Amino acid sequence: SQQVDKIKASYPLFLDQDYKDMLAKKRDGFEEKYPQDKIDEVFQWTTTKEYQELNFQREALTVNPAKACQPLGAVLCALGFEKTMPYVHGSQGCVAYFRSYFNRHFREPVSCVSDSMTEDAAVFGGQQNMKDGLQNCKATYKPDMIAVSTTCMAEVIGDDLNAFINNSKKEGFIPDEFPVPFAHTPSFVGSHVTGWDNMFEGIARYFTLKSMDDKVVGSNKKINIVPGFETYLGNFRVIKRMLSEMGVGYSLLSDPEEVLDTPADGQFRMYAGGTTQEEMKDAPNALNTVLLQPWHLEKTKKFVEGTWKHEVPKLNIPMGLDWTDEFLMKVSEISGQPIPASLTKERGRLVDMMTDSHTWLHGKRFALWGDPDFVMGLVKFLLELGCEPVHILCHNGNKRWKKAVDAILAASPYGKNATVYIGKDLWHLRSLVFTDKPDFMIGNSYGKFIQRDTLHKGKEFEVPLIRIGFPIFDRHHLHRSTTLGYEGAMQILTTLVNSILERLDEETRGMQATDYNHDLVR
Amino acid sequence: SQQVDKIKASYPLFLDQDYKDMLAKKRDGFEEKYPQDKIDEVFQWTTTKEYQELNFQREALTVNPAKACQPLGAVLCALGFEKTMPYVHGSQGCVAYFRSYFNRHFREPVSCVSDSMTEDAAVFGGQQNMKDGLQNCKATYKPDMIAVSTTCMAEVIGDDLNAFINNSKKEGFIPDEFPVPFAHTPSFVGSHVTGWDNMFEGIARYFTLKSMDDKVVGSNKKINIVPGFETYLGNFRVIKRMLSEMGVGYSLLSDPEEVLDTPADGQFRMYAGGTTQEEMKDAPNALNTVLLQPWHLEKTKKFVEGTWKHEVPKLNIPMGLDWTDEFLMKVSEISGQPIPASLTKERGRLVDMMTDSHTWLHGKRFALWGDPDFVMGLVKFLLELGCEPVHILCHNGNKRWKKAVDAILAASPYGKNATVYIGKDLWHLRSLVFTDKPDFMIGNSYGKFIQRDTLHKGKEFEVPLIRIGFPIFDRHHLHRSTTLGYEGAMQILTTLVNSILERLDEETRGMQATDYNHDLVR
Amino acid sequence: SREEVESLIQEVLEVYPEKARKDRNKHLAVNCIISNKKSQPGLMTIRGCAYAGSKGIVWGPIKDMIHISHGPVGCGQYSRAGRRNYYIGTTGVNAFVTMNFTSDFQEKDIVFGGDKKLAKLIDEVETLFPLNKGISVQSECPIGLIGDDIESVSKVKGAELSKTIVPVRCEGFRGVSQSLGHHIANDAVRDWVLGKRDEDTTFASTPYDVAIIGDYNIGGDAWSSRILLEEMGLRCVAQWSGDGSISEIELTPKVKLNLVHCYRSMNYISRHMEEKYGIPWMEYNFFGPTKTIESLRAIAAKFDESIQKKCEEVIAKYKPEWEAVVAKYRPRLEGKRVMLYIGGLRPRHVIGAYEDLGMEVVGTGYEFAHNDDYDRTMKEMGDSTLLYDDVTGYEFEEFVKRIKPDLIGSGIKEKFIFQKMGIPFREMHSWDYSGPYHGFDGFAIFARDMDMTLNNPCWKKLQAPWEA
Amino acid sequence: SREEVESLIQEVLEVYPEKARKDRNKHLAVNCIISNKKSQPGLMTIRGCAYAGSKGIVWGPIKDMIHISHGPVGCGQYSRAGRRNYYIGTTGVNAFVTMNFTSDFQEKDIVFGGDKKLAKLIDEVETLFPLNKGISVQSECPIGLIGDDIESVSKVKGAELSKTIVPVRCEGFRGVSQSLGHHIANDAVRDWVLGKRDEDTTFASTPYDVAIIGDYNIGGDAWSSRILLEEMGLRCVAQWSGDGSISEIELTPKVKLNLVHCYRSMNYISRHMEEKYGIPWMEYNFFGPTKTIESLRAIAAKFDESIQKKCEEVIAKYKPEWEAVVAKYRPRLEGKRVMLYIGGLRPRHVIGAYEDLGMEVVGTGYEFAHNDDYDRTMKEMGDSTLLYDDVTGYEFEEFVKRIKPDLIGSGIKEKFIFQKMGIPFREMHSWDYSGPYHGFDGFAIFARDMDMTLNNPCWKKLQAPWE
Ligand code: CLF
Ligand code: CLF
Ligand SMILES: [Ca+2]
Ligand SMILES: [Ca+2]
Repeated sequence: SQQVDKIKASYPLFLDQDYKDMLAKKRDGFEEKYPQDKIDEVFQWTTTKEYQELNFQREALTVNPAKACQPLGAVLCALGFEKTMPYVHGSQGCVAYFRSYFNRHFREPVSCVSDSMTEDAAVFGGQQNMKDGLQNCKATYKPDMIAVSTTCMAEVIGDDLNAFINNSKKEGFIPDEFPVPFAHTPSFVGSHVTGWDNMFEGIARYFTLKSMDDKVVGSNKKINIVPGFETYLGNFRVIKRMLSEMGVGYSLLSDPEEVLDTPADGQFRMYAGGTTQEEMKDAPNALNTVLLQPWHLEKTKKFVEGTWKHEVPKLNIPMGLDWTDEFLMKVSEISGQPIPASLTKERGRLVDMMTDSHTWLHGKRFALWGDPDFVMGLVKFLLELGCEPVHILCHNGNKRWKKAVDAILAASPYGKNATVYIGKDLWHLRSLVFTDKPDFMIGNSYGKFIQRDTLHKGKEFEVPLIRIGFPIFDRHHLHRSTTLGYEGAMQILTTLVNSILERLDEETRGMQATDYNHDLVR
Repeated sequence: SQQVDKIKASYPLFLDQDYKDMLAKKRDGFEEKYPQDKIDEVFQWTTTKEYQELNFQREALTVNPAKACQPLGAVLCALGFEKTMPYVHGSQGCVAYFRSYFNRHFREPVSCVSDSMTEDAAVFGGQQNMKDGLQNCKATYKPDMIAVSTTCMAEVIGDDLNAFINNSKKEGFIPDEFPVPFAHTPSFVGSHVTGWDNMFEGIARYFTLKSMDDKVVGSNKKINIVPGFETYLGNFRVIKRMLSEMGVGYSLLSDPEEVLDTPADGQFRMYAGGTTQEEMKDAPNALNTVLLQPWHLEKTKKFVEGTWKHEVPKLNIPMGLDWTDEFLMKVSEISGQPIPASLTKERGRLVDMMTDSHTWLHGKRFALWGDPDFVMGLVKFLLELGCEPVHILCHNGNKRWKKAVDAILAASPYGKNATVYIGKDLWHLRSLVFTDKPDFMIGNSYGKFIQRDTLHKGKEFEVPLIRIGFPIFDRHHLHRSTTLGYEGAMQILTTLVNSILERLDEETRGMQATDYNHDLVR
Repeated sequence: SREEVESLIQEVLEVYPEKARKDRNKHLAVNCIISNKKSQPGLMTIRGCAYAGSKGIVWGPIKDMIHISHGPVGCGQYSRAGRRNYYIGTTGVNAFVTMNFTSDFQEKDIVFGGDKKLAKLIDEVETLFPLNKGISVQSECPIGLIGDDIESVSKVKGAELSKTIVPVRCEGFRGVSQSLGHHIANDAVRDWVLGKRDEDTTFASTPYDVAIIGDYNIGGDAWSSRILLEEMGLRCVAQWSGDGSISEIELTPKVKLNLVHCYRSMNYISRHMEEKYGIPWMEYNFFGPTKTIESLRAIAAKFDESIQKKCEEVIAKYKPEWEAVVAKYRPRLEGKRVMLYIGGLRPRHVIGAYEDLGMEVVGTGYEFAHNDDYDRTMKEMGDSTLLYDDVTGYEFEEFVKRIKPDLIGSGIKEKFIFQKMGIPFREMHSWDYSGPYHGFDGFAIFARDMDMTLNNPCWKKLQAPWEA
Repeated sequence: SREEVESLIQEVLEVYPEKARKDRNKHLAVNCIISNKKSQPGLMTIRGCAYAGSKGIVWGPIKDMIHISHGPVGCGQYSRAGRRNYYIGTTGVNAFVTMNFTSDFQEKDIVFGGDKKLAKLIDEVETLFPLNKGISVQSECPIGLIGDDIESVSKVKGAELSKTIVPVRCEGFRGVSQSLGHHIANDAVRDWVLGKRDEDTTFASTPYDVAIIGDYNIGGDAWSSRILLEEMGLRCVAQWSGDGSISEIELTPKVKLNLVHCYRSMNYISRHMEEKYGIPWMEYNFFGPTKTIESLRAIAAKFDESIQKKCEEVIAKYKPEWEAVVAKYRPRLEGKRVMLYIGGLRPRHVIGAYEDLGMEVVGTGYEFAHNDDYDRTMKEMGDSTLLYDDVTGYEFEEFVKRIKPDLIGSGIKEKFIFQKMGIPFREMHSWDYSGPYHGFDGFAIFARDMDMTLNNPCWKKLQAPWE
């Protein structure tokens, strides 16, 4: 039933007695469900160190992965270019999912096409799909550039993207001088970040490989910035902000911040802003190229070093205090611009915040996950705050990266109880937060199911989630946030400390029981 | 007892059995405490309509006020001027409290002096205190200006501030050209916001009253901006940023954003930034003067209109969508600058956020409180979001203000269940959140004790606190936030919707009970 | 106007090259239309794949089985908890719906085959999730392409472990959309699950046994339907698929009538059960009061006097509740015009609920519907209204620009486009994280949702006051 | 040092005009000093007022009474829940400590007077807070200047309602600091509360009855102390006034020994009880193991062999706990130099706890101490350390700049100044929202707090690597 003046949605509707009785009847009658006692027993077993040993012995089954597939990153990379249409050569189901995934994270349109390869193309190839696909897309959506990637179907059957695109130009489907960069992006190799790297390099090749004769390193007097797979608008924004403050001439290569943040003003803008083709053509004339996320930009690094002849600086992701200083000092050296008083002050306000909040942060224990660069930056900043990154999980991380993070943990007393996990997933992480319980989790929305499990064991065992990363689907507009630079450090500082203080307030809100510690001033 | 490896603070230390027994014996043996049954009975009674009727009949007793006293505002106002020491003529206990109150909110140093008027000054006046006070402060702390306000002691004994300062200069205790603006700021008249107004007008008068024959309106081509009592750093910063984007020349009169946010870099800075003396002298040459918070800047308006001959625009506080538009369009009218593409875009990104989040915001019921201008701006924006401001409370509000807000409510179907309260405090509001339960409270930290009370009645009756306003003592760095402009609106929106979703997640985190509605995507 | 809509159609198609133009013209119409054909390359389809249809829609909701996304990491991750097929259970112990189980194919698996890995991951599933009552293995694109034999593994491991293991060859290159996945998924249930209790005679039947076929419990829809049927005196033995157990599926052959809500997704198994077990099936509609009442009476007519009396008692019970909803909301939405684009059922099935609030559906269309669906839609839609099968992003935007509806009801890939254009939008897949919309209790939520969005204050604020 | 210190003092004093220079000179000393004198105007004293002392410190913690901030809205608001005097109760029903009750004086009250308003507000309190066990009226600045008689109102209304109503003339203009507020508040308890059960002999006394006088239970400090005394065999009848009830206070004259922690704030009522009731009192110190152990043995010595043996059992019990604390933390804090500025007790009292971690207090000082406090401080501080009474904001910064301490322990008004200077700071009033610091269980918390701040990574990062 419903009272018209207080309509109940699913929750709390189905807590009503008649629904409760109905659902008990359904269960008892037809579900043949294990007794609750047996369910409790198995749940409790899933929280044990015994279960964890079995859990970590897994070599075939993956449960609740902390990664996505290559063409996801290729699309996001492709969106960062001016009036560019990402185009995934292969089956169409992939593109429905890619768009939907980003839709839900950014709460924006995400424009991307497929050439809809079917069963019959498997036996004979997707050449015709390419010809017609490219022609249709250019005519219908009017992009200035089409950036091509692949699904696993197309990769397994072994379609030569280069020839296919060339034959499309040869046969008049698209004009010969219409830019169509490509990249093979197999979803069974690496992860979504790998597709970003592959797509970017493919676009870098397209616009510069054949034109290197007339290029002088440093002639345009700019610095190229490659952001990598990046889902916070504030991060693109802060880098540009800090470089402009320094009076540093720059070129951000792959900038989707405009397309992923168009105004709702009565018209849909398919394309907006982005890195121009002219910027990519001129890029080799830069002083140098800086990779903001070097651990998934290996291929791009080799091309930039090998072809453009830029001596790419060895810089960590600009996250936290030390690595932002390093970033700014390196930029200063390359550009010959001094770090302005404004950025010096901002650094000091970050340090001021760190001294104000250090007592609540000190020794606090975290389980965290995400992509390699994001995770090591968070780990580094956590150490700088005097926090202990107890469980560091990176499903798409490698042996060399793990080495780099273990070294960072080694350089701090706050890394003594920390373990770095590569190749593991959030079901592994579930075990760790039961058996070696931290104070909080820092991760994406899939973590909400881990907090739910911990609460079920008991309130004293509940490990609250702190939502930083990708994807965040169950909160609104967190994609506008910043995690890079002093600004980003400040935002993380604030989230971390206030997460701790909200938790304390909950635990001390009991009248006459625990509210003796329910301080007005903290 | 303690385990040295896991030290316990008060919480949870005193939950140990030996402490729990100790406290039980203390109670039973010596406290002569009312039986728990009687306590529960009286508590339940305090949640009723009957108690509320009694509660609202109060004439003499105030309980948990939502306001502070005049000189607090005068200090904050004085803190906004370049190298100026706020100085409160009267008893010293006041200054200890003013500083501490702001210390706790901004987590910064707050410099302020007293002339330590004692028992004997009640009989013979605070004249000598002023003479020695000014000379001591001038020498010891080396300000370029001293802004004088009063405590209630000094007001009751009727010390003539004007003469006392004139004599201090006459007798040579301070140089006659040393700026010593003053204001009478009686704590028993109005509230802290009134002291801000009084102090500002006093400083305006000081630099301008006897210099007007020289002045020509509009000759410096700037627009004066008076912020009012303002405890969010981002509000000062957003107004300057927006005006800079428009290419509008302006003077922010009282700008404490630098002093309340100095970097931690090895040295303490007592003074930083602020409105210059010469900005204040030159203020009459402005095109016009815009009062950001007009409902507590009445005295100032009369002076700027009466002496400076400015036609102060009738503008609401620039909070929410409509009033930020009206503010910008009025600024464009006065300055002759068009509203730039950047602000137009930012407006549409706010609207875009409103469209993405409207389904969770629709029909949500809020109890809220604070200062007059802040409450009405919040009320306005809530209605723009489709939210219902059910309980609106301004302890330091007036009849004319209430009429204004009642009219705003009436011009919207979302104000239909709203009631505005003036002269009422948080103990009144406590009753209202029991008898006419909203979904959330928006308010300052004192509100946590109301949430604690509601939870004690039951989880189903708990009314969570959303912390917006002054003072916020139990969270860190929220003073850096913004509530004005599109930026501030976007920050409020995000806070509101995620507070709703966080509460929904809490309510749906019950394994096999309510977690059917524990959606990954919301 | 028919003439106006027809000229809208030519104009829009003038952007395409010849190939695409001629094809798309056949998939657009004014009520005569083709469907269930290949999508034209590069035109930004809204369509998913056979995997989305089998795993995402039919199999995924089944709560006490574990469903293996067999292949690379993408598909299983992007589909993880995307559809709100609600269920009661203890996730990770005896229920598994929101989790993502996958073989996470690497290059060694593509080159050597993933058959030994699947066998190993089944052992790992059994060790770590003992209370699972079955496994399904949902093939992603590469499984068939590399020549794997998931049937043998299921046969072997299933016999080894005495457990139901279901191979589903729902690879994403198969078919033209999610629709073939439904069929494959239906056939997989038939072959590996539905006949398990054919020799079993112990189930205590009644004359009023019934099954809800093709209700996936989106936001609790199936629970809001179930409650009415059981108040009418019927016993719902099974819900296929929302909040569904494997044992319920196995008990379904014992029922007296299959109540089909989603025809497109579940008509195949419904045919089979009539052929094999003699069980009759009937389509019904529980969107809004008019269709719910019509449906309750049609269903009750298939039984006896006593059920039909209870039918009228239920209808009389809820009469004041839905009438109070319409009195409140119909005046808020009367005359407003809706455009819809959804999958295979709701483009026609939700029309009556709109009309019950005085709203007009001026356009509708399906992603993956067959001609038998369009036949069914002709009857429900008005004269001269716009029909579009497998609409392109470009077309859909262009149609809305001209038609200028008051409300649009589609999916997540459409939502943020039309919100920027200033047209209220409601997600008609996920119910915009609201619902249920089924039954009498659903209509109340539906009405409240259409009103909150259509009449929201935000929509009058798109144009800047200095932009005029 | 020495000598450098006197050079430091004269250099700092040279900024002042001569009146202040001559006065401030008297309040700075090398371990000779005056105190409890009025503050020089305009020098930014850290001192509060008599109201802060009476309401904020002595009366406010009393949990089952309602305390009225009588006057305008400020004092009551700024002092709401600022001090962490912990208690167990149901706030708003039978306990009221964190709440702000006020007469919210308007100008009509200034002109006409507030006595008719006070009477009406007392009635309103009774109706809305029935379970209150008594009322105090804490006068703010205007009450005495205005010529109000809160005494008459208290007597009349108290007699009418059969309620204890305590008038307290603690106006901020009185005295020179929080200190006179204590005195006024002690005499208030004496005149209106403490003698109520003089005649009542129904309370069954034991030879081991005791009272904790002047522990305000900051972060649970008093509970950390009570547990040890009661383990030792004693019965703590009263806690003045942390987690204190009115009946506890009324029971106090039945005890055998008054255990005074805070001498400054509670020596007056303690001396009264020795005069009137013959109850001996003794100062003790529960900061750190050395001082707590010393204190337990001194207290046990006042009783008999059985209490003295239980003392040694308590000491034996906690020995491995505090020894593990020092083993862990002393090496992390050994040799580090501390400067202190607090109110009237802790500038000397916490020195032992610091020394138990191998830390040196190189300077200390009081806001509002008397000469008898400095007499007691002289002993506890080493030769040539810096003493400062009622220190100015200017002096304190200058002393720290020259002396360069590793840790500063002061209040909220000092905290953020020295953090910006890059010196680790610990709030030694509020315990920086941590604690308790009293007893053996307090020392563990103290130690980990000093360590976490002094050795925090943030202190290495004050200077940018490019300047
Ligand atoms: S049409 Fe479908 S969703 Fe696509 S694979 Fe393909 S079965 Fe799947 Fe999978 S991981 Fe990705 S999204 Fe694929 S390219 Fe592979
Ligand atoms: S020295 Fe003290 S704290 Fe001051 S009044 Fe005065 S009794 Fe109080 Fe009160 S409201 Fe303010 S702070 Fe006063 S000027 Fe009045
Ligand atoms: Ca958006
Ligand atoms: Ca600070």
